[PDB]
Amino acid sequence: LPLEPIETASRDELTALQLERLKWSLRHAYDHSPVYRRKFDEAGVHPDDLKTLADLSRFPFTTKGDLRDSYPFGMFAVPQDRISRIHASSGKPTVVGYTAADIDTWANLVARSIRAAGARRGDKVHVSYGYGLFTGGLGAHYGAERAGLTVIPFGGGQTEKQVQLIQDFRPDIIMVTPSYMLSIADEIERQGLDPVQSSLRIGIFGAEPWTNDMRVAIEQRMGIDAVDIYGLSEVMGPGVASECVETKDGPTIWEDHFYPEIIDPETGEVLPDGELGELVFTSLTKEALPIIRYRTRDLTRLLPGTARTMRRMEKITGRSDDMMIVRGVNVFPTQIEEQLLKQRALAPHYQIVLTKEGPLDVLTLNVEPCPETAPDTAAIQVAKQALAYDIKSLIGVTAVINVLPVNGIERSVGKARRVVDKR
Amino acid sequence: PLPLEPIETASRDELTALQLERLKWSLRHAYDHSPVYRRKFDEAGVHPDDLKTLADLSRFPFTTKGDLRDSYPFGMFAVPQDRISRIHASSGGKPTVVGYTAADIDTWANLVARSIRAAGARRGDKVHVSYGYGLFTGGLGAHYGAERAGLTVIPFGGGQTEKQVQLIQDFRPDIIMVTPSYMLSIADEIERQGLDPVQSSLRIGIFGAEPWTNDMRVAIEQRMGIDAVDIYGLSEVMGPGVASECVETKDGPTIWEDHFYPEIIDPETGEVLPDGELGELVFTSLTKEALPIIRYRTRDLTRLLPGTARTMRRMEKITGRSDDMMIVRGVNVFPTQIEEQLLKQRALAPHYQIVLTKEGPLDVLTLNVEPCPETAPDTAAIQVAKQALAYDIKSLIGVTAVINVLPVNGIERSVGKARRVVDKRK
Ligand SMILES: Nc1ncnc2c1ncn2[C@@H]1O[C@H](COP(=O)(O)OC(=O)Cc2ccccc2)[C@@H](O)[C@H]1O
Ligand SMILES: Nc1ncnc2c1ncn2[C@@H]1O[C@H](COP(=O)(O)OC(=O)Cc2ccccc2)[C@@H](O)[C@H]1O
Ligand SMILES: O=C(O)Cc1ccccc1
Ligand SMILES: [Mg+2]
Ligand SMILES: [Mg+2]
Ligand SMILES: [Mg+2]
Ligand SMILES: [Mg+2]
Repeated sequence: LPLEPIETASRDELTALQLERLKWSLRHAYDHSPVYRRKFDEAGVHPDDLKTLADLSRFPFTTKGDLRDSYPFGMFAVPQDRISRIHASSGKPTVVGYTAADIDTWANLVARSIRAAGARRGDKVHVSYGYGLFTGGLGAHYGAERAGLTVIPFGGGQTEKQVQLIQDFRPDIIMVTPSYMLSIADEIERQGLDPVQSSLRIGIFGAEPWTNDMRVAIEQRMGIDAVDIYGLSEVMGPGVASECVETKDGPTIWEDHFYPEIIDPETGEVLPDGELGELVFTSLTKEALPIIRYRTRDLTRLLPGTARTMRRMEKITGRSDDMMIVRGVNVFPTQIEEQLLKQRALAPHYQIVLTKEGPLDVLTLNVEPCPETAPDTAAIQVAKQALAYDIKSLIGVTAVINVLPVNGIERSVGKARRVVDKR
Repeated sequence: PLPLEPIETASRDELTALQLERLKWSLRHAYDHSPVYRRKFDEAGVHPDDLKTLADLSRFPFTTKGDLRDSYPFGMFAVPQDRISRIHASSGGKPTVVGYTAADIDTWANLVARSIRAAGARRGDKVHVSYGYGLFTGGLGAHYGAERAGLTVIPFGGGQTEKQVQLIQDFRPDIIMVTPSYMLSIADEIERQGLDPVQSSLRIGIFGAEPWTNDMRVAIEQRMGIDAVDIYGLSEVMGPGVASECVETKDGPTIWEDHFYPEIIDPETGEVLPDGELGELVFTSLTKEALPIIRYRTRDLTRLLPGTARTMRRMEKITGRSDDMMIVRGVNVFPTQIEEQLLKQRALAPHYQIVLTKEGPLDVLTLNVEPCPETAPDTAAIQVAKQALAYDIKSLIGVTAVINVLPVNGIERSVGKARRVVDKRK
């Protein structure tokens, strides 16, 4: 229940903290990571050139290629014997590491994120994020444990068994991807139960893009508060930022630990708060793998603090990676998702399939009926036309709507694979 | 190196005293706070107060898996739900559910750390954890222990074997923590892609979760150029790290009896046996809060042996357990008995599975095996192998076995516990 002092501090208290910590972090990286010594020298800046927070623009960016070029351990700023934990993003994987203090800090931040989501003394947390080299499972695990809660460490897959245990154990909180949540909801219904009636009070969903419409759908279907938790393995894992449940106004960034920037992704210039651009993070307390101006490839804007003094990120729907170019039109999967979720006759499952027929791109949107609407041809043909129209007019691409049998699309077990490009 | 805890080689006299005080506490905690032990002790006519010495333990009733099953999901917990930090559960009736306070979790991490040190771990070691992460106790058990020991934890878990071998190459782990059956598949994949297993960074393997012969041990040790040690546990008592082998002696898991007090009973009468005599191994938790367990019958068969590298006693490597013991034409046989004969054949792989059928009055035991890749095309070598193997099984175990040589990779590979026996009779 109880907040940390730092969570209610003046913008000036925070600002002083960030400066002290950024000074430390830049110096630590320059002194102890051979990659940052080189990158800084080769960019012509010294850690001493930071006198204020604005000075951060002087320092070079880090990107995934920096890690890939120093695989496996080349970027670590402590000796291998102080590395307590390795994690790896399967997409050679990109490898990250943590001292025992880093693991402690990560636990504290995920515990903070779980409090922010409205957790209470006595709550059980059903963890469905993948356990392994992925950051999700073990991040949520240690965070729920640190928060003093009852942890049920299920991980991914075995969906019928997960539903069995949600009934039997009665967890209050589930920590799982939005796309897997929808499959879990399905299976509940299949087992002839009312998901609304489950014990779950709270979902903490993340690891992939999910629209606010997707949130409201899940909240309706499940009878829960559904909050948005963000981060990426290079920066720490889950718990870089997380939504306050009392405001649900985008994830609040824990910028006592992670200093955010928004840049023009073409030029590299820093933009004032409010402006759309690429999200960039600098770690302020990380030991094993300090990261300096890491380019997330996520597009969003910074916004003033509400439920906290710290700022929020606008929800992420667009990341550069999985943008599609179709007949010379730019489209994110979430743009398609928003149109799909307008059709109450269709499932919230889909895959986009990209093919070439002649010179012209074809976008095919694979979808399903709801089980109860499957036989209702009128309902489905309305959905199919409307969806087709909405994509044309709101997105500007012509989509072939392909209505499969129920269970025809392959269900996510973690991060959903929205797009199969075979062009 | 890594340092002993003082308790590990402190006098037996000191050990006995602290086991007594802890056992008096454990019995009282269970009786006062667990609805199940309140009922059990009352219905046996015993009170915690009745324990004056360690020998009085035989006065108290047994616990079995049935007791946990009947109290699913939480009926056996001895603290309020809000003090349960962790739930674990079986994957294979309904699952049996166990629980832990934060202190239980701490002690578990310390015990697995102790086991990892006993395996010869060094400052700077990386630990590759291939035990399954989730409701199973293995992965998160090993994980927390290796973390607590101050080592570099690589939390892979099970499956993705080709990627696991990639990262043993890339990361150069020093210790691997995995089931012996899966280890074998990992080594196969090393050879396949196409490296010299003996040339790995791996120095130590800490293998458990399932029965495996000392023959298997020497096989893996020779193949991988490692030390292989035996780590034991069961989720009802704690998880991995109830007992673990010292690398300097490799003489059976040393039981951590400062935390888990072992007995050996005659499984038929429940009579307590003297140390050295074979029987069923029974545990009583000494410091557990959430799920105190009193005289838990493990169904594992073994004997207690005097401590060597530690003050604490050892179990003999587990000779057998009731769960996958076969009765074949009147003869009781454990899968490991078959494993021991299989491992004599160098032309055959170390993978196997037993399938039982009926033909008229006869139990038919078919032992599915594979050739080595190298010897696969050597039909004469395979024939000599089938023949010697079938003979060894008849002459040494007294059973008639059909040896069924499958193609390479024809037996489905374990990523955790191998399913040794497929019983298709009725
Ligand atoms: N809440 C979110 N909204 C949108 N995208 C997200 C969100 N959270 C993660 N992503 C995307 O996935 C990346 C990183 O994937 P990566 O595997 O490195 O890290 C883990 O997904 C860490 C995580 C696990 C569980 C919950 C939250 C976060 C990030 O840069 C975003 O593009
Ligand atoms: N070293 C071993 N030798 C023989 N059998 C073992 C060994 N270790 C576990 N077993 C068997 O498997 C059970 C329990 O399975 P359960 O799932 O409850 O717990 C985990 O197997 C705990 C474990 C995980 C990882 C390593 C070691 C131990 C026990 O009663 C034995 O019959
Ligand atoms: O490998 C990844 O980065 C993606 C992932 C998501 C969920 C579970 C495991 C892996
Ligand atoms: Mg409800
Ligand atoms: Mg719909
Ligand atoms: Mg070697
Ligand atoms: Mg052989």
